[PDB]
Amino acid sequence: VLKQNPFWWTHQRHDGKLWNLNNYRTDMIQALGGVEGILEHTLFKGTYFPTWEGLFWEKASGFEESMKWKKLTNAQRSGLNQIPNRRFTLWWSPTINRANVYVGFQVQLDLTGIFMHGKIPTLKISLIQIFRAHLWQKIHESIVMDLCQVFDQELDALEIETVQKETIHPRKSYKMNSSCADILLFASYKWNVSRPSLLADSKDVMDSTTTQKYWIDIQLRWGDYDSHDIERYARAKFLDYTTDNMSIYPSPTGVLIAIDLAYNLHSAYGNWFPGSKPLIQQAMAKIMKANPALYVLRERIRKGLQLYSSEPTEPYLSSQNYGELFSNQIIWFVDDTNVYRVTIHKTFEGNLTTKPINGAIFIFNPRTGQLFLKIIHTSVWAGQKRLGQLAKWKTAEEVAALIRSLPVEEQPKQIIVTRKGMLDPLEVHLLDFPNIVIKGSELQLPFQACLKVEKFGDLILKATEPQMVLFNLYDDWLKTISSYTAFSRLILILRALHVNNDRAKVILKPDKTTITEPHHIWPTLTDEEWIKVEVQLKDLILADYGKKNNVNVASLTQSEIRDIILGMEI
Amino acid sequence: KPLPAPLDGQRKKRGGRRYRKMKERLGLTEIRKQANRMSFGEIEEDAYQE
Amino acid sequence: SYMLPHLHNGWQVDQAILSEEDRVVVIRFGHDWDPTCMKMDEVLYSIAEKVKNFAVIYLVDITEVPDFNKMYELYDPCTVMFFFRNKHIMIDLGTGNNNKINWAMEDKQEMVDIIETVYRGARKGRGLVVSPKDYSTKYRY
Amino acid sequence: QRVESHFDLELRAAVMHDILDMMPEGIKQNKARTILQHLSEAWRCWKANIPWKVPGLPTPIENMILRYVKAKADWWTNTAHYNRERIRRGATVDKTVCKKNLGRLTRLYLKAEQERQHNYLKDGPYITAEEAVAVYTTTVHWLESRRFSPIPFPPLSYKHDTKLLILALERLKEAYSVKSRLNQSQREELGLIEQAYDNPHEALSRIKRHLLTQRAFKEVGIEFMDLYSHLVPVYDVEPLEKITDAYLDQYLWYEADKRRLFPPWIKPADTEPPPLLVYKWCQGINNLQDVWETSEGECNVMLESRFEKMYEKIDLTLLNRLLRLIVDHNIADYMTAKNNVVINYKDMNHTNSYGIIRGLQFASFIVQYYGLVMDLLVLGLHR
Amino acid sequence: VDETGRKLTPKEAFRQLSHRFHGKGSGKMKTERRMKKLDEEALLKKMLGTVALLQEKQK
Amino acid sequence: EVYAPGLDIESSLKQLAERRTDIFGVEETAIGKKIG
Amino acid sequence: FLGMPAPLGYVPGLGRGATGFTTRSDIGPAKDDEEADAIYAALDKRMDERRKERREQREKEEIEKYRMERPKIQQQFSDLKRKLAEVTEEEWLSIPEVGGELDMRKIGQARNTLMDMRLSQVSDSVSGQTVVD
RNA sequence: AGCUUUGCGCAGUGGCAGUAUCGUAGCCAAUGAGGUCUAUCCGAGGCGCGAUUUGCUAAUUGAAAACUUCCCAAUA
RNA sequence: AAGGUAAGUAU
RNA sequence: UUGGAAUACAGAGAAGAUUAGCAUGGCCCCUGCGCAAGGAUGA
Repeated sequence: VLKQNPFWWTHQRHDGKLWNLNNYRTDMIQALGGVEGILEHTLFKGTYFPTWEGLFWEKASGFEESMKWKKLTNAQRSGLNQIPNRRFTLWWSPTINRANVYVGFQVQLDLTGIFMHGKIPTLKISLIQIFRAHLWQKIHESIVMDLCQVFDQELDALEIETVQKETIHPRKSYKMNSSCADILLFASYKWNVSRPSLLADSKDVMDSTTTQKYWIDIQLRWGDYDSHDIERYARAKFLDYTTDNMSIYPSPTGVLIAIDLAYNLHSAYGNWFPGSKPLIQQAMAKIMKANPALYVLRERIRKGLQLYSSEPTEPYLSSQNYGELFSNQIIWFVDDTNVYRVTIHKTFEGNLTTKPINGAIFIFNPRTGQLFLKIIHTSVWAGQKRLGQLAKWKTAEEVAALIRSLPVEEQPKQIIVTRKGMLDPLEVHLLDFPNIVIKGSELQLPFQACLKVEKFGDLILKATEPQMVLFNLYDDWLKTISSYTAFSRLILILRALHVNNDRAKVILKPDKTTITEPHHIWPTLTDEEWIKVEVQLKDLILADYGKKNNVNVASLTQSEIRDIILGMEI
Repeated sequence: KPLPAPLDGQRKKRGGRRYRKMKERLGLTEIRKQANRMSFGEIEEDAYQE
Repeated sequence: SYMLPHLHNGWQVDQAILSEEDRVVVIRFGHDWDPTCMKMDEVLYSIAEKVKNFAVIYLVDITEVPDFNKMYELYDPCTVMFFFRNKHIMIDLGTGNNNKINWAMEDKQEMVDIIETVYRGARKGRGLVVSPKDYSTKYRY
Repeated sequence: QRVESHFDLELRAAVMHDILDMMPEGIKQNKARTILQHLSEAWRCWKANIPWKVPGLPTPIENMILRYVKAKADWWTNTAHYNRERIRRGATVDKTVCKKNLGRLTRLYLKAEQERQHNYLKDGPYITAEEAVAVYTTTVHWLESRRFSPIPFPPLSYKHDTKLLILALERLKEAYSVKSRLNQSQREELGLIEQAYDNPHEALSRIKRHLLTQRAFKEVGIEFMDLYSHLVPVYDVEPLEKITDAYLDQYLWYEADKRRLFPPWIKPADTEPPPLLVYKWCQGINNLQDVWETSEGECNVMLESRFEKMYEKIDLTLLNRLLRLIVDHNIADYMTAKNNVVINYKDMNHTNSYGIIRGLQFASFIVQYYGLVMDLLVLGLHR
Repeated sequence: VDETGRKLTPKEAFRQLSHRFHGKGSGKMKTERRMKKLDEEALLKKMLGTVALLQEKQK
Repeated sequence: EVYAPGLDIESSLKQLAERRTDIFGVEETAIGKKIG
Repeated sequence: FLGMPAPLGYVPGLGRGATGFTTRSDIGPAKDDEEADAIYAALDKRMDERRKERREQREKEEIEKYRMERPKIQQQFSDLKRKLAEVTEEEWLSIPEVGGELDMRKIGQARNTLMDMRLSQVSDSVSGQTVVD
């Protein structure tokens, strides 16, 4: 091998991992100050989501795939390789842009309020990407507009006569000193204000001063690993700005608010309106929770640092979904085994001919009032020496093709397929349609009814045509008044057919059985009379439950039987 | 044999089925399956498992 | 052996730089008899064949053309000014003077990458561009 | 960094000026530039160590070119070894400078090995007459005392024949399986490995056919890794030849272990890692009866050394004879023929006849066996 | 609150912010695409198999 | 071609020899010596 | 545009329309004056003449000593360039622009044959000698 | 008169179309390309080089994804 | 000392 | 619908991007059109 092998003393997986290095990671992380202590200087607090666990960090981004595919040049290769460095250096911005670290002349960006010590090209370029298009002015305008709207909404109890804003200079958003006041509020006659303090305080003596005006200032600041003390910063900034000749405030009484973007921490300091202090605290919390520009900045940070939001858990359960199936706008289910089903011959001496039957997946959609018959050629469905995994891979392409042909609105909003193993390739196929979603189906539709039914069994042979076919819904569903219970009536007969096809036909009423219409593959149902026939079909499952399971036939509850009919149990 | 001039990349004027066939034939479909995402929590492997 | 084109007259270099179209004009100021400048000229000669399509190298002598010595502060050997598109580009490579490369490149491939990055930046229209390899350190260790 | 560049520029400029003095630039202008081309050609003709003859050029011009190239080669070798000494001493060097020094050292070593092989061919094998015969007699007497059945040709039926192929496929895959990407040659090797894994019987039949029929191999490339104190060789062989040699080495190792063909005292043993080997060595030293009281009336000597002439000081006739005495003659002949192949480089190719390709998959077995030969010779039959 | 009064997504809110800030909105083609998307969403909220079933009824 | 013609190359080599007297001229005066 | 004359009457710096690359102050320069410069240069030369002769003599001696150890580059082929002009005119004109001792291996072959014969003869004593087929 | 064999170009469907293919102003040519099976021999080009049309339309990111008037005081 | 000039656009 | 207001500008890509589908072309099976042409049968 042209590369040096440090582990030439012994081979891995041959002499075993002699050195146990597991406690070292825990000892190092806890001795550094714990997980929270380490993350305190890593811009983690800059993301509102509490992704302490379950967060995904993208080691390789889409640009990496593009560079790998495009066969980039030397300079392009170096630029692509210099991506992770920029990534974690932005991720380590607080502890790497301190004041004690990298002493020298302070410098701020072109149009923002981030001070950087020492020119760091990676941090500089990352910051100007994150704060592109006057993002600081945009977030300042967003916060001032939110404050104005909140004050106007509750102007009754606050005795607010006028709530306006001055002709703020455009550069006064990121300025070091708030020379121009942000929000002015004039009351009717008088306004009692207490001594300046922080929002954590509780005591108040409004007789300290009486003024007819009030000012509110928003301080957009970027906290470092050592200057992230919002309360101390709020106090110092209020003292400096309020007591200064350069700063011009129309009113001597007011409160200055501060937002640490990197810390994402809200604070305020100064006087308060009578009874507005909890109101202002709640308003600041609510705005900082779902501010538009703040949310955009958080999304920009998440993308730039390649920290993907922790993936949500799909409702793999379907017991509630089965009851709410009619509530879903679009839903469909497809049986993976049906597409890969291969009829097998029988011979005493000759080898069994497990030839493929057809490419149809026996797809169904009770909420859509119809079914999908993705009929394909048997040879196309399963080629020579084709493994089950190969058939599943080809079925995924056809599964996405059916969604591609269908309109986005008509396409199933939730693809509830009980085949969890086949769900992931379907979910991977579902990535071609981001609008649509795929949810696990705890309830399993008895697709074996189509194989058991001769009419659909003949359709399975009739599905040998490579072209797609149209599978009409059962006439029993149309006959039933309730479309929500139409599937349940069909599933109850279908589930008994899967357990016992021959017994199901006897259990099913001949009047309901001989009610087949040209508009439906399966016959109709005589409303309540079918339920009596389906009771025997239910009794067939109950007889199976009574004989096999310890619980008697009568002991099998209808609620459990309905779940068993829909296959809710694993 | 002078090296080609690195002109700025020009995207396909119109994505064709034959162009899509080449994209189907050659692309990053298999690489996209392998997710490079890493959990924030520590993995069970050692520090330098490689 | 310093067979690259050389500007006998100062004004000739001016019009040669002016007579450019979709190409980068690397004017290497200095003297051929200098040893470090000889190494730089050898590196430029090696690069010239590979990147002649868009990169043209046109040497000049400070003694022959001293009028441009004070124009861009030409007071060091091996100086290189990527005067492209009739615009003196800002090539930043971790150095104080981000408009002048005044030392022979260690490897030819590095110079080729630098010149193609300069071409890309000039074609994009930006007057400044950074280098993939910072030269604040010589990687001596 | 200009001194070497300064001298190279001085050489080329002086030669060009001398040519322009001799060549009448007042009459002919273009061809002089083309003259420089031959210069470079001559230079690379010296670097590749390939013949360079240009009958079109005048004889005095050829003499001037020869003088230029001899001066350049002397200076180039001098600066190459000087920079190598600077790097190995501890002086700080740059990446490009280190790569250039490594390339120059590779070229110099390739040349040196070329005249070494030529000198071995002209002067003949250095194994003294009847001396290699005496060594072989001692070896065969020791083997007869051991009285072991020699390894035969690969039988049609084997206990775990497919297992050896699986292990060899895994070993070859481990070279670049974890790598993000593989070269075109590496891609072809991976495809060949996958094909061999898919059809074990066809691959085994092909390997046996190559063993019993094929005796001429392709050009194995030779690169050098710089450990900053020396250059260690790495050899890229043909993927089919590589897999056949891997299976051959695995089969030889299994058959030798199954018949105790190698004594335990050989230091590299799979049972104990090197540190365990050292500690067992110390415990065995302490286990001697007169290990430490000997200082009362005797002495103890501990000698550790290395055979400096192992790679490029062997005669393949003795290897042939010993291997035929230790294994089936066809397999031994194939192994020795693989040890006598053509070595390629960036622009230099030669033939190895005295040396042994360390990159051969079975080179470990032959090196261990020959070291056993020296061990038996030095230690003595009774000992 | 937008013109229709529906609760906008934060992306749409920031889009409105920037459009107000620069003093101008999107282009004509972008507006046509946006209104087409809005019409599609409205049509989807208000909700074709009946026609298919009626056609399949005939042999 | 990119490279200068033969006359320009000869002139450049003559200038280099005249300026750098270390390896050219009657005597080696200095690197930048006008007269060797 | 190499090989073209420069039209006089125009300043190359101003006509091209360039901007002063002020890299750093105190790094560039940025008749009575002529007479003063001459006087100051004369004073500097007078000051420097205190040690010029001995230093020049020592430098010349050192250079002469260095030349004997290793001469100039063109010195190693002065004879060659002296004999270079002996080539005919038609010789370099047709320069292509495109780019006794017996078989010493016989002794090695004889030695190898002798060694092989000796080994084959010694193989007789190998009772357990084996072959393949 | 019907019918059939076959190829080019065009028309239609189907099919493959990154071990898929043409381009060549290069090069060996039915006067014999090029063979390692057949060397009184097979008979087609050999193997380099240059690379993998045009048109419709969606969708995504971004503040803006480019088709020839704003705003202000009051009003008609 | 420094290794810390964003470029662009007409005035 | 009047009238006018309309250092500075803008700012890390805007020297308008990214991704994707269908048809055609080319290739080739079948068939058709145009068309060279021979072969035999029947009244």
